[PDB]
Amino acid sequence: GHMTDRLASLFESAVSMLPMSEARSLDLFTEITNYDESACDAWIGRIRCGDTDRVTLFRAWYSRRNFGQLSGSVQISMSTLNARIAIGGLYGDITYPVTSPLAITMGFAACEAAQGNYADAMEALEAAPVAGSEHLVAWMKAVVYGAAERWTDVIDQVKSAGKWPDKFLAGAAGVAHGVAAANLALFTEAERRLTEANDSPAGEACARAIAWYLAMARRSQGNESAAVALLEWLQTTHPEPKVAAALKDPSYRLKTTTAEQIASRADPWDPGSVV
Ligand SMILES: [Sm+3]
Repeated sequence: GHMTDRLASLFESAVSMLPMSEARSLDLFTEITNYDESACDAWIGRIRCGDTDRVTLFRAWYSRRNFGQLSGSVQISMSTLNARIAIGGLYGDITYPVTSPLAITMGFAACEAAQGNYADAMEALEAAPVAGSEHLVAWMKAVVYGAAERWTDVIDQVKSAGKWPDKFLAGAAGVAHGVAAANLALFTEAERRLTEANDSPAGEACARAIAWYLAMARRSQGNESAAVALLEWLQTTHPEPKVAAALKDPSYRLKTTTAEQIASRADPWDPGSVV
């Protein structure tokens, strides 16, 4: 009624304000969600303004049946907001544009995986058909399983990646396959897959995991000068405390597991529970 008109006009203003001031747009999108917690489009607006609080992504997901309703009442396509969400998990820095509820699903699953809410992540992934986007769900499962160190389940999800349309995501999948191999002490396989994935369109987005796991594979095989060369490259290009630490200490090694060990977990989601 009166409130509908008010929220419409706040949304329209928020979108117009985006090139001028994300801070002011945020105030307006937040004013909408304060009055209507179900206003999916305004939760997405908040994400666009740099609000990636886990609750904001949860709310966008929870209100997903309202996607398009508020923006639609002022004739704005949600694609015009140019909101993006994180979907790379541990493998790389990969974002995806929020142009449909699929994006929200993927973002929510990645965020839940990061928080350790794996069943909730999986349940969101399986809540609806994916309608020509099977590879995207497989990718997100690889993210969720990887977060829980379920390396054999990662491989199950990405082993088919040669047949994916999206060559970027097929490349990312090769990184996941290589990381999973390394964590299972399949170091030669890890080196082949990570080297190939490095040539793909995902090589840059996944540069950190690619170099780290190559270095760890080389070190565990005994090839210390290769490991050091990769870690020196990392400290130059993507410096990090654990890279500095690994470069200074040759006993710094990847702790690996096996299919049998993963299967013996009292709780498959908990790498600490190996019986
Ligand atoms: Sm999170």
